[PDB]
Amino acid sequence: PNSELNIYQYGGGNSALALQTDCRNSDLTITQHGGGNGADVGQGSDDSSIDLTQRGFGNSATLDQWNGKNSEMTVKQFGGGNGAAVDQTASNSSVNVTQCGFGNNATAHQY
Amino acid sequence: PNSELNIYQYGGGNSALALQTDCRNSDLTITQHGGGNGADVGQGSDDSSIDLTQRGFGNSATLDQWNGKNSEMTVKQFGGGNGAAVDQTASNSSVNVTQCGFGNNATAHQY
Amino acid sequence: PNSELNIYQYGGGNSALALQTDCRNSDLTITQHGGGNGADVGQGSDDSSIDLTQRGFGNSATLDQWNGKNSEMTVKQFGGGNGAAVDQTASNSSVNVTQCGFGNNATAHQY
Amino acid sequence: PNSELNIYQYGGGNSALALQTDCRNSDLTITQHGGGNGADVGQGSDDSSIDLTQRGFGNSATLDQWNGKNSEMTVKQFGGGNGAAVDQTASNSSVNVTQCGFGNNATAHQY
Amino acid sequence: PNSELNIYQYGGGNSALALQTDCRNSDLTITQHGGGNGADVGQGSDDSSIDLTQRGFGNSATLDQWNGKNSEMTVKQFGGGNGAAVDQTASNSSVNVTQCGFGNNATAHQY
Amino acid sequence: PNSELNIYQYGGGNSALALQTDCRNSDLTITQHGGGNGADVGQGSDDSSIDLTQRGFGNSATLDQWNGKNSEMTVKQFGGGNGAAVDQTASNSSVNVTQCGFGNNATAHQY
Amino acid sequence: PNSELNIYQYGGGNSALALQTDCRNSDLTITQHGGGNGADVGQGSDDSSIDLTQRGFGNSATLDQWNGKNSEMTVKQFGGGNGAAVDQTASNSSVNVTQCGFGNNATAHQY
Amino acid sequence: PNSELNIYQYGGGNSALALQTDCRNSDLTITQHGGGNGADVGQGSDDSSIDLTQRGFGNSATLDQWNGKNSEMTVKQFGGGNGAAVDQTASNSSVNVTQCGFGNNATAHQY
Repeated sequence: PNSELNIYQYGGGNSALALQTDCRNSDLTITQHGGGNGADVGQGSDDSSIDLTQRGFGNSATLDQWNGKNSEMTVKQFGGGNGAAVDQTASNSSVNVTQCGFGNNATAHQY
Repeated sequence: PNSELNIYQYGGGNSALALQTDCRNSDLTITQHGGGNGADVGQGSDDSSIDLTQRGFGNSATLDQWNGKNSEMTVKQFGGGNGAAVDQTASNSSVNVTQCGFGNNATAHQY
Repeated sequence: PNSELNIYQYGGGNSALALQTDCRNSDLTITQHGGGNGADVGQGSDDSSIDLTQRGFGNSATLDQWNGKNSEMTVKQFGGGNGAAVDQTASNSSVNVTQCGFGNNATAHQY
Repeated sequence: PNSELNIYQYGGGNSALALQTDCRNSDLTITQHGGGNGADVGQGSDDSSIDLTQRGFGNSATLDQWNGKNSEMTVKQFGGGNGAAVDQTASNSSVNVTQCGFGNNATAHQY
Repeated sequence: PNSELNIYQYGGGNSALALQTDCRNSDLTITQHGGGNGADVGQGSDDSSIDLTQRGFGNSATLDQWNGKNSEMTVKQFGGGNGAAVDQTASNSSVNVTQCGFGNNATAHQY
Repeated sequence: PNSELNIYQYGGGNSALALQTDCRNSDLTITQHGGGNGADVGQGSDDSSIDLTQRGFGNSATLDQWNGKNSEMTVKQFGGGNGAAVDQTASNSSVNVTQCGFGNNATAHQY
Repeated sequence: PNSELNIYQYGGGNSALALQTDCRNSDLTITQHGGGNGADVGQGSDDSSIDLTQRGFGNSATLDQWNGKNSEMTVKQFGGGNGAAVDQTASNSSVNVTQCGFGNNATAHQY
Repeated sequence: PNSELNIYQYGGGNSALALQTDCRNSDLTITQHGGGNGADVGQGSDDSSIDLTQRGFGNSATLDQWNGKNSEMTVKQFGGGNGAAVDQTASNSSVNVTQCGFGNNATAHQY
C-alpha cells in the first residue's frame, strides 16, 4: 500500500492543507506557482489519484475524494481568483477541472 | 463505472457548475469559449452523454439528465445571450439543441 | 425509444418553446431564421414528426400533436407576421401548412 | 494505513519538499512561518513521525526518514539562514534539532 | 532503542557536528551559548551519554564515543577559544573535561 | 570498574593531560587554580587514587601511577613555578609532595 | 606497607631529591627553610625513618639508608653552607647530626 | 645496637671527621665552640664513648677508639691551637686529655 502525497510550493503567499487517510495505493500532488493560492485537499479512496496544480494568483481550492476506488481527479487553475470545489465518491470515475482566466467559479460533484 | 466530467474554460468570466451522480459509464463535458457564459449541468443517467459547448458571450444554459439510459445530450450556443433549459429523462433518447445569434430562448423536454 | 427534439435559431429575438412527452420514436424540429419569430410546439404522438420552419420576421406558430400515431406535421412560414395554429390528433395523417407573404393567418384541425 | 502529510506555509517565498512512500501509519508535518525557508523531507519508515518547524526567513533543513520503524524526528529552526541535515534509518529512535538565531548549521545522522 | 540527540544553540555563529549511529538507548546533548563555538561529536555506543556545554566564544571540542557501553562523557567549556579533544571507547567508563578561561587545550583518550 | 577522572581548572591558560587505562575502581582528580599551570598525569593502577592540586601560576608536575594496587598519589603545589616529578609503581604505597613558594623542584620515586 | 615521603620547602631556590624503594613501613621527611638548600636522600630500609631539616641558606646534605631495619636518621642544619653526608646500613641504629653556623662539614658512616 | 653519633658545631670554619663502624651500643659526641677547629674521630669500640669538646680557635684532635669494650675517651681542649692525638684499644679503660691555653700538644696511647 503505497500512498504518496506531494506538496510543491513556488512563489509567495501560497498555503496548503493536505489529507490522506485509509487510502491505499493513492497519489495526491499539490503544486503551487505564483501567489496567494490556498489549498485544502482530502483523499480517502483506494487506488485513486488527486492532482492539484495552481499557477497564478489568488486561486482557492477545496478537493475531497472519499470512499471511491480507481478514481482520478484533476484540478488545474491558471490565472487569478478562480475558486474550485470538487467532491468525488464514485468508483472507477474521473473528474477533470481546469479553469483559465479571472474570477471563474467551478463546482464538481461525482457520486 | 467509467464516468468522466470535463470542464475546459477559455476566456474570462465564465461560470460552470457540474453534477454527476449514480452515473455509470457516462461522460459529461463542459466547454466555454468567450466570456460571461453561465452553466449548470446535472447528469444522473447510465450510459449517457452530455456535451455542452459555449462559444460567444453571455449565454446561459441549464441541463438535467436524470433516470435515463443510453441517452445523449448535445447543447451548443453560438453568439450572445442565448438561454436554454433542457430536461431529459427518457431512455434511449437524444436532444440536440443549438442556438446561433443573439437573445434566443429554447426549452426542451423529453420524458 | 429514439425520440429527438431539435431547435435551431439564426438571427436575433427569436423565441421557441418546445414540449414533447410520452412521445416515443419521434422527432421535434424547430428552425427559425430572421428575427422576432415565436414558436410553441407540443408533441405527444407516437412514431410522429414535427417540422416547423420560420424564415423572416414576426412569424408565430402554435403546434400541438397529441394522442396520434404515424402522423406528420410540416408547418412553414416565409415572410412577416404570419400566424399558424394547428392541432392534430388523427393517426396515420398529415397536415401541411405553408404561408408566403405578410400577415397570413391559417388554422388547421385534424382529428 | 492512515498516512498523513501536512505542510503549512504562512508568509511568502517559502519552499518545502515532502515525500512519503512505503510509509504506513505515519505522519509528516511541515510548518513554515515567515519567508524564504527551505525544506526537503523524505519519509519511508513505518509507524514514524516527522515534525519540521521553520519560523523566520531563509532557513534550510534536509530531512530523510527511511527504512525505520517507530521513529520520531523533530527539527525546530528559529531565526534566519539556519541549516540542519538529518537522516534517520534507526528504528524506535529520535533526533531533536533546535536552531535559534542566524546562520546556524548542525547535522545529525542516525542509523 | 530509545535514542535521543539534542542540540541547543543560543546566539550567533555557533556550529556543532553530531553523529549517533548503531547507538541504542543513548543521549547526545549539545548546548552552545554565545558565538563562534565549534563542536564535533560522534556517538556509536550503547546505553551511553554525551553532554557538551559550550558557553562563551570560539570554543572547540572534538568528541567521539565509539563501541563502548554504559559510558558517560562530559565536556564543559567556559570562556574563549578553548579546545578539548576526547575519544572514548571503553565500556562502563566516564570522561570529564572542564575548561575555564582562554586558549585552554586538554586532550583525553580512554580505551 | 568504576573509574572516574576529574579535571577542574579555574582562571586562564592552565594545561593538564590525564590518561586512565586498565585502571579499575580508581579516581583521577586534578585541580588547577590560577593561570598557566601545566600537568601530565597518567594512571594505570587498580584501586588507586591521584590527587594533584596546583594553586597559583606556572606550576609544573608530572605524575605516573602504573601497575600499582591500593596506592594514593598526592601533590600540592602552592605559589609559582613549582616543578615536581613523581613515579609510583609499588602497591599499597603513598607518595605525598607539598611545594610552597616559588621555583620549587621535587622528585619522588616509589617502586 | 604504609610508606610515605614528605617534602616541605619554604622560600625560594631550594632543591631536594628523594628516592624510596623496597622500603616498607618507613618515613622520609625533608623540611627546607630559606633558600638554596640542596638535599639528596635515598632510603632502602624497612620500618626506618629519615628526618632532614635545613633552615638557612646554601646547606647541602646527602643521606642514605640501605638494607637496615629499625633505624632512625636525623640531620638538623641551621645557618649557611653546611655540608652533611651520612650512610647507614646497620639495623636498630641512629645517627644524629646537628650543624649550626657557617661552612660546617660533617660526615657519618655507621655499618 | 643503639649506637649514636653526634656532632655539635657553633661558629664558623669548624670541621669534623667522624666514623663509627662495627661499634654497637656506643656514643660518639663532638662539640666545637668557636672557629677553625678540626676534629678526626674513629670509633669501633663496643659499649664505649668518646667525648670531644673543643672551645676556641684552631684546635685539632685525632681520636681512635678501636676493638675496645667498655672504654671511655674524653678530650677537652680550651683555648687556641691545641693539638691532641689519642689511640685507645684497651677494654675497660679510660683516657682523659685536658688542654688549656695556647699551643698545647698532648699524645696518649692506651693498649
